[PDB]
Amino acid sequence: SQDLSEALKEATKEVHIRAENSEFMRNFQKGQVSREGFKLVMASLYHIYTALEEEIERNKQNPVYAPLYFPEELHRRAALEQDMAFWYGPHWQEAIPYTPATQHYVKRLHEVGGTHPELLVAHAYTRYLGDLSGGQVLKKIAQKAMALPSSGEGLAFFTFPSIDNPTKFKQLYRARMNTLEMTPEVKHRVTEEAKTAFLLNIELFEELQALLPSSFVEKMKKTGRNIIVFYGSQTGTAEEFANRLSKDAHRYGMRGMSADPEEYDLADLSSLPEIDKSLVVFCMATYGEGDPTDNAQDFYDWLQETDVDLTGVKFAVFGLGNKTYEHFNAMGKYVDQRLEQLGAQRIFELGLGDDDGNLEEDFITWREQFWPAVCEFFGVEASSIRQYELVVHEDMDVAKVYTGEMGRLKSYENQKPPFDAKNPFLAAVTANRKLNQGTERHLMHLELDISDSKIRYESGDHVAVYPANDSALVNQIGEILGADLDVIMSLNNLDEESNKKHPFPCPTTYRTALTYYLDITNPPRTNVLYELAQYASEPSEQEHLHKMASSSGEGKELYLSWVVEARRHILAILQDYPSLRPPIDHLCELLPRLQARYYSIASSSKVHPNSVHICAVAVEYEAKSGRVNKGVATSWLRAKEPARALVPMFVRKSQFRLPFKSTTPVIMVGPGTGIAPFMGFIQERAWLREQGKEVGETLLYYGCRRSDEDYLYREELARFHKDGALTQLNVAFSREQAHKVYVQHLLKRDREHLWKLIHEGGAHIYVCGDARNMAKDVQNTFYDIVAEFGPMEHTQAVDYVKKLMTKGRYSLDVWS
Ligand SMILES: Cc1cc2nc3c(=O)[nH]c(=O)nc-3n(C[C@H](O)[C@H](O)[C@H](O)COP(=O)(O)OP(=O)(O)OC[C@H]3O[C@@H](n4cnc5c(N)ncnc54)[C@H](O)[C@@H]3O)c2cc1C
Ligand code: HEM
Ligand SMILES: Cc1cc2nc3c(=O)[nH]c(=O)nc-3n(C[C@H](O)[C@H](O)[C@H](O)COP(=O)(O)O)c2cc1C
Repeated sequence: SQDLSEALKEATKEVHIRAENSEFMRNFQKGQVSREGFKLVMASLYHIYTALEEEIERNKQNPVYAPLYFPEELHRRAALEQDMAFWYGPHWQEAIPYTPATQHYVKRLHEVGGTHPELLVAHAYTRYLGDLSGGQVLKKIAQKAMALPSSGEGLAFFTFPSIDNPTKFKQLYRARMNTLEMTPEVKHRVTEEAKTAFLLNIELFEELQALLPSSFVEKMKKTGRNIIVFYGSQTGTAEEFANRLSKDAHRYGMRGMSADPEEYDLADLSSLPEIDKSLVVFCMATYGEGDPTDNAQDFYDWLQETDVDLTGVKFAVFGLGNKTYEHFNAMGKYVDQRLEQLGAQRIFELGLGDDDGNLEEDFITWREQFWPAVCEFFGVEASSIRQYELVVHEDMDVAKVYTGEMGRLKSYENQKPPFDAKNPFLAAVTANRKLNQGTERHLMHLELDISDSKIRYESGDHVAVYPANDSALVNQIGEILGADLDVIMSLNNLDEESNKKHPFPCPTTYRTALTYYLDITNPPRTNVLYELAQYASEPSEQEHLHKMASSSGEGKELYLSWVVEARRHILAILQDYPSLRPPIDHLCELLPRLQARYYSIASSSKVHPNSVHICAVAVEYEAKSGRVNKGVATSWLRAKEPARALVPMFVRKSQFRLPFKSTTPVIMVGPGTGIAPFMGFIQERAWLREQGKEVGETLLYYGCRRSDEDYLYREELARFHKDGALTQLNVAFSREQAHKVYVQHLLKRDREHLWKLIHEGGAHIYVCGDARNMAKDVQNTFYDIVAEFGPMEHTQAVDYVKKLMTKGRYSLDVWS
């Protein structure tokens, strides 16, 4: 094609199929990889990436490669050195081999980097994009094939800690490649060089291959079990979840085991009701086009054409899936509905794990709410189960106690670089002023001083902040609970084979854990209610806490209506249920951890290198329980005054980026707080105009209610517009007349100019904000613009916009 990304993909179409169909790669996909061949390919990759990044640094400022210089995100030589130290011992330097094909690849890399840098892209692509695609799965295979530690040792080459979203980063990289200005003959040479790189990898793989040459029901009956957890897994994730679920069966009064439905025939499940209250749980991963895992095939087919009655069987299903597949969790949903229709009764709602989001936390949530449901559906053991042991340190020096820090002891005081999620930097609150002009809601512009923190950031990157719950809430909880909050204590995990030895940094006081470590504002989960049920003296409240710990009957309805809809925090529950008198150590054991909150950076580092600007709306509402609830992070930051008030924060890289060429036009859409990152963009753009660089058009599409209410940055945006930095300033006011006006209408208004920019000027579209379904609205608006002004059918216009998305030109930064 015309654009470099599409042209390279079309050129490598065939050699990619040939590469992934190489004998070694096919054996890798099936999981049949050996440690020796893996060491061989890893050493070869060490040599190859060393040569490649050597030439990259040699040409990191040559215009034929400069847009592709992402050392902090893509480079692999350090991770490959770590993996060589792992796989080849401490003296890996002299032990790793250097195969002839590896030498040929390195020689071609050096030839390119030395006398033909315009072709270097073709190699980088061939490697780096490839590492961001299949590489995410291969690791999950190796972790099981070679059995490596879960810490990722030996697989650091497959880990990109600075790439939060690999798909969006591949979009950005495609955009940077399309930035490369080149003659068509140079483009053809580049495609041929990408073919050459693929062929080098293919023959490397070829050479490396040349250097290699009973009834389960009656068994539970004969072993005394009542819980069995079948798993349908291919890369071990469902195995992990099923084994972790079986381990906790012995820790609730029952006992359970895992099971592979590839060695049993599940027709035996017909004779399962003959066990004194038993449960059958499935952890089913889905693959292909909604097809089951291989081991579950015999299961799946058996589910198809059968109707053997299994009345009395109690079951529960959890599905491992991924939202980006248009067959989401087909296997889990199928097993769930088929088991229901066959005559079994369900105990807990089917879980739908999302690999696109967070599968581990999803499974943790599902299990946390799952166990109390089974408990209160089968009866009770007086809730006689614990997880942490309390140890009170009545005499202890203060330099040994955690006072609120997140990483190492006293890390908040001896602040030493680097700073990240585990060691946040305590930024100084420079400014904290009100952006909102009215009185409906509070919107604030904070400035964090990170002067000597050595922290870098770009416009569009995010800043996360560790807040602290309101101290009045902590004091009230301590009073009503009748417990001393200044008691230095610790909670030690008695499950030895777990690195997680504490529910939060210990030793520390109950007050510190309630202020900085525990979320005491979000609605309580089912598990904490079922565990507090044993501390309710009145039966009219103990039975209420018991019923609110199940998925069936009036229980789930009452839980959703009284705790979820009303949004009652733990203090409100202790108030409305005066019988609850639990110990504070158990409450600390049960309460979830206080999470950090992210915000879009509202400043360009090119004009504010030692400060990070945040634009945030304060969360504060009247809950249906009468009580007024305050957002943790927003109120916490609002309380920060320049009279030194520190904020523990860190910076997470995002793929939201301005175009590399200053001449490229931008179309930013951000109603409300979604203006935050663009406030940075414009600044940088303005700065680029001050440096004498030719800057293209810059269009902003902001949206608010009334011009006198919540017009954010009105004066700054006006100054930007009159200085010429901001080309157009189109604001939609949703409450300034009869019919409301949104930014989609303003886009539809400027359809002709927008199309001319997109088609003739190669513009970049940006969308940001927490506005409801705003994404699809702007998306359909651009669909219609492209369909009309580019003589296109609707289908080809939607494909045009999705292509823009692929080329890294239609970017999103939405939240909720
Ligand atoms: C990448 C990313 C970027 C972000 N950028 C920004 C930004 O630039 N500016 C900004 O302000 N926020 C931004 N956010 C959101 C931010 O992280 C927080 O979610 C938000 O600021 C609230 O934080 P909080 O701790 O004060 O509220 P929390 O203590 O976390 O409570 C929030 C909960 O309160 C509930 N709630 C809120 N209002 C009501 C209501 N009327 N009635 C009933 N329930 C209600 C909701 O269920 C909500 O989930 C971003 C989030 C992400 C993931
Ligand atoms: C295990 C074998 C392999 C598998 C399963 C595999 C799988 C994939 C998949 C699924 C994609 C699409 C990702 C996307 O565009 O969203 C992809 C693209 C790609 N793969 Fe492969 N791949 C394999 C081998 C290789 C090898 C050996 C290389 C080169 C060293 C490579 C280079 C690429 C590149 C560069 C892309 C990006 C193409 C583009 O979008 O322009 N792949 N691969
Ligand atoms: C080839 C392949 C196909 C997949 N297809 C789907 C799918 O169709 N629907 C879905 O929800 N998830 C799909 N996934 C996501 C997996 O279900 C998800 O990664 C799951 O956690 C894997 O479980 P396991 O590692 O235990 O085998 C697919 C994954 C792969 C590698």
